[PDB]
Amino acid sequence: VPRMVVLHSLLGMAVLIAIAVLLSTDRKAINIRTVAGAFLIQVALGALVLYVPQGRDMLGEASKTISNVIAYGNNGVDFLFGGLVSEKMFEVFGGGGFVFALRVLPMIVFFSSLMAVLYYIGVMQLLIKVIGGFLQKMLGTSKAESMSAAASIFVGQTEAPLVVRPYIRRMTESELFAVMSGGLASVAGSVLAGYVQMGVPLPYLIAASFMAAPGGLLFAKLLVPETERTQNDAEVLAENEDEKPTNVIDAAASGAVTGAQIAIAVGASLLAFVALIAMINGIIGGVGGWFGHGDLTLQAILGWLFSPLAWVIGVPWSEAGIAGSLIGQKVVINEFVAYSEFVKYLKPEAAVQLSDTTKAIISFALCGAANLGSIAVLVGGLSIMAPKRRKDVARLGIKAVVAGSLSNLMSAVIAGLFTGLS
Amino acid sequence: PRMVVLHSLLGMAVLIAIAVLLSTDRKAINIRTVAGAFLIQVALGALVLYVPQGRDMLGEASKTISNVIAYGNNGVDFLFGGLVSEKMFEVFGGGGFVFALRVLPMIVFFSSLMAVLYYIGVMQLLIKVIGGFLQKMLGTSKAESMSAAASIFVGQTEAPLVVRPYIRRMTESELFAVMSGGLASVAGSVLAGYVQMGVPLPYLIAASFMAAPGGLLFAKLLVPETERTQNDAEVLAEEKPTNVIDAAASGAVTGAQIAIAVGASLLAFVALIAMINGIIGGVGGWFGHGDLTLQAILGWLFSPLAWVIGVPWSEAGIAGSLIGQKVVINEFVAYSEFVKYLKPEAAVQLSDTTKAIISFALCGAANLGSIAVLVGGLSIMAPKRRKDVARLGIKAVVAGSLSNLMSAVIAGLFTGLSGASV
Amino acid sequence: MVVLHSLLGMAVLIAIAVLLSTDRKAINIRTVAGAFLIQVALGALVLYVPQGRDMLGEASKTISNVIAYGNNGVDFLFGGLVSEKMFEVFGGGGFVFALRVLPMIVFFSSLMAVLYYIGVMQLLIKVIGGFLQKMLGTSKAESMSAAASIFVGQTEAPLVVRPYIRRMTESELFAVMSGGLASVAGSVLAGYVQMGVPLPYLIAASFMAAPGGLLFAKLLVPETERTQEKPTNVIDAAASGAVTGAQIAIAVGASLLAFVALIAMINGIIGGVGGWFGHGDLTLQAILGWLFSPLAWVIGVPWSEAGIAGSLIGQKVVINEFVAYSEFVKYLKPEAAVQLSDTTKAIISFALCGAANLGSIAVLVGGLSIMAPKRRKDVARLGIKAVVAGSLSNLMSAVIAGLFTG
Repeated sequence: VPRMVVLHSLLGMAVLIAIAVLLSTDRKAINIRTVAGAFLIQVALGALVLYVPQGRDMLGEASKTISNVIAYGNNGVDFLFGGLVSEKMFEVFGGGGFVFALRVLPMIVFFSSLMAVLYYIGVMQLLIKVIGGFLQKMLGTSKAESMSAAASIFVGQTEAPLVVRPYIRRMTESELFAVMSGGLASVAGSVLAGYVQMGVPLPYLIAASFMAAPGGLLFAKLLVPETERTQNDAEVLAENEDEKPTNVIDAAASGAVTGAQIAIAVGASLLAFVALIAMINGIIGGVGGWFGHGDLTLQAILGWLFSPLAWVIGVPWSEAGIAGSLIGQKVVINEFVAYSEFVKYLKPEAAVQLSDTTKAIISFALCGAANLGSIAVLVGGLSIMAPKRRKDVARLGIKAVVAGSLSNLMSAVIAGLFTGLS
Repeated sequence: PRMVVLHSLLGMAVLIAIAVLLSTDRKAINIRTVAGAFLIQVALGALVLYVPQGRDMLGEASKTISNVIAYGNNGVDFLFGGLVSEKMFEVFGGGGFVFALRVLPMIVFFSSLMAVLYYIGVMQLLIKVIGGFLQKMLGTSKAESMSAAASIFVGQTEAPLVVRPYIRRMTESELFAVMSGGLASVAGSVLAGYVQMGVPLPYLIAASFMAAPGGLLFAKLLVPETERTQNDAEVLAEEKPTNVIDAAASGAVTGAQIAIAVGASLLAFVALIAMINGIIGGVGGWFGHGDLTLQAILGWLFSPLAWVIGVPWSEAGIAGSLIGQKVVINEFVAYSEFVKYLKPEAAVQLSDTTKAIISFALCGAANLGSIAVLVGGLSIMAPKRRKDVARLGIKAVVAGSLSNLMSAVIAGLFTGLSGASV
Repeated sequence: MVVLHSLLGMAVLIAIAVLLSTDRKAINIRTVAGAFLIQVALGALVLYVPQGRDMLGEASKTISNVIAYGNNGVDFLFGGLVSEKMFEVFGGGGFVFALRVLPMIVFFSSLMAVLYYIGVMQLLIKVIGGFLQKMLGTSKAESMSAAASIFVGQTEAPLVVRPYIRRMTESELFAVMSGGLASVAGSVLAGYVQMGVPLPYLIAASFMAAPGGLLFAKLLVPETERTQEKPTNVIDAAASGAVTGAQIAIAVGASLLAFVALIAMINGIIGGVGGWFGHGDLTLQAILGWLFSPLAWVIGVPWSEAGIAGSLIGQKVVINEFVAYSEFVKYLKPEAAVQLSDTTKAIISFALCGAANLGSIAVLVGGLSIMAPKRRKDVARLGIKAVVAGSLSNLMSAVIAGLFTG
């Protein structure tokens, strides 16, 4: 079994990289040290947090630490919404007692105000500089895209990294794509906690975030390798007067209001997406009713379509029909809807129970902002810092989603590998 | 009977006469447009109220929309969960119907749905057909013609898109027609919100298509066309929708700030009216009438206007309140106190011909608080016309109100013959 | 001879502010004097004089009845989720902050968008805030805002003088807010009455929050160096006011949910470091409350019951007065058997009154941020100062409490 698992996984890793090479603008310019490093660093962390006992003790400890934060986050939620989030909801409404708009969306606000404190203190600047510095010293990427890849971990496509603000205007084609892919390879800390309250495995989300930094650079440099010259740090003297908050109280409140609009936007989009798909299911169910079928849903159609891809990652074909739908929904719609239907299988009451090695894969394969919807979020926000580069960002929109998705898929193979071995 | 049939001609002549008396100029009112708009508005009336075929294709349309509305609830059930379940009625009884979670979330869904239909090109297709149909009958400019067809299933002062490149330089009559057509017609998004409240759906559908010729009926009757129509879009035209997924998300967030705004307007007005009645009820204590409320005042005040449009004087005392509350305060408060009479256990019960007239009259976003709604949303494009829009603000509210009253007269005429509603 | 225990206690609190001050040389002697006069004045009028307890008490009821019309709309918006069944299904849980308090902000923003339009509020700043301008050097409003805060909550007080907050001076800003954080709405006061706290006690601090709110505000700065799209229709004004009020709530609540959790997080820090050693259960509610125990004596219960009366005040400052009064009423019960004098229960009744905790800062920041966007920075810097100045006022009332129940 293990000799076949490491073979089924290595083959899975081979296919994913092969796709990037085929879609590469210049396969000859592919710096091996940078792409072999990005692939090695990514798979190295998998052996760190999912295999070796020393790291799993740390990953578990890290989960317990962050779980406290969330437990502290609810102390403000219990104050606000009162008993609408109590255990009395599961006695009265039972399963319906779990209000998604009150258990998940408010957590988006708190974490946004939490990191805003960490950014003001300088905690993030400490972690970004280290992780960012480590990448360029092991790969060969510029200072900008390296710091961006480290900043993309804690913050997805939501907030601008700002650590590359004086760089973005004049980055190379490959450098610009690395930033875009990084934001689509990872998720924000705010939406990360949102998945946790839904039922998504916390230790898996922690590993998935840090895997998105080298994985986000892997398929970024594969699709578009570096050809031009990286901008010098002494010649890029063009820093405009940046406005900053006053104290930690101002920062803590600024992050809350900023995360408030996010929570409202998420809940509004989800109210539409869940409803719109249900409407299409009525149309497909109607059209499918003429010949065949006519129970046919968009859930099932995306299943057979992404079934081959799901099998490549490590999910058995028998269960690829389910994993295919979830990965599909993530890319063509969003990761929130995909996660909403993934937690349905995690329930012990659920009829269809999957294997632990499969649930691990899907958890990593879904963790990512790589969808058709996050394109405009990038282009819309990235154009502010670079108004004369908006044409380049818009073109690499779909290309970055692929690089962002493949990053999640690559991290998912690593999951199915080491969790299949241990 | 014959008396009732005759009475409809009275109400029609009155509403037209008022517009002529308040017209900017009687001279060379274009007869072929005024009589043309009135002919179409009463043609569509008999086409969906008198002929079986119209009512057989309207009922099917009612089920079509209601299913889409039902589809929207699937997203609502996902968002709020058991707070909108049936257990609410087994617990909170009649209070189980949470207006903030039953009606307001529907506004979001339709705003996103139309944003999708506007992204596909379906909406622009129907506008060109209807607008093109108008410009042949009344021969008004292509700019305001499409702006009239757009104002039908579009609200929240998203006029622009047909008019956006034409607003910069148009006559005072074209600008007024847009304002009239905007207030005469309800928002295509909030129309579904009324359905969840208990408002008769088929009446809302008909009133929407009557508010387009009726919106132009009192538009070219108040201030006629006297300058030449310059129809050629300016070069200034420079883009948010990237994908259909983004278009859906962008529309949902757009609709989200609408529900909050509308929801706040209801918590405001209803509370203030009660406070006003707290004063008037106290002031009336000296005069020997502590039961005198703001509702009863507007009822006896607009009672003649109700009697003119086709409502029996016996029930006009109630209809006067609802029609008045729409114009004076807003259409939402009026409908909230209208569905109370639709209850089968109500002590008093209005006639079938009364329910129709009220529903058509109340079906309009033409209120005194909707002036700045137009002004603020129309000035952003052309700030040079801001003083022009606000000048004809109240005059447009009259045109918007007269249009809904006209559709109410046509209602009572063809709903006086059969056409009963549950 | 009780007077010296209070004459010492009123000087010590006034000392605290003279220590924590910006410009001592700027301090207007007349205004700081005039306020403490009214504070000690209004008290004896509702504590001793049984006539003022009825007047000022019915004023709070009548004005709260004006606002009570706001609830006619909350019940239309959320139906039964704010009915009585909530206390029958969730009980204590059932009352909900986000549906019973935050929506009331929309009413105020809509009501005082009409009043300014109809000049009714333009007059009350002229009369009431101009009467107390020739009484003392004010903003011609700021006193008016303090007066308003008496009958309204902390989330419904800055909305009163919001068109003035734009070009408001550094003083009047801290004046309005620190006097705004000290205020408690009246409905909360009624719940406290139901719990055990004497309505005659509560009514005193209700009117002591305005002069006390000015007493310590003007102690930091006066208005240093001598200085101090519109609605089309009234329907439009109400509407425009309503919607602006909504985003106030969204931003206020977003900050509250954040900070209450952040405070809660802070403890989970303090706890681990404490969990490392013997001490740590060591909630910040007590760490400050232990710093308050010395101060507790300076007012009140000389020994052998102060240390417990101080960690009650520490709770008010960190979390809220609801929890502070939740345990205080456990002392008022007959069976408590750690008996406190009628005057020792008078002190903790006033000290714990007011609702100017740490988490309350977030409300200030949010509400301004909608009302005066370029001012949120000038409020976060003077936020923790506002808890200090406010809570010093609540104590100033408790020294007048014991001094006039003895």
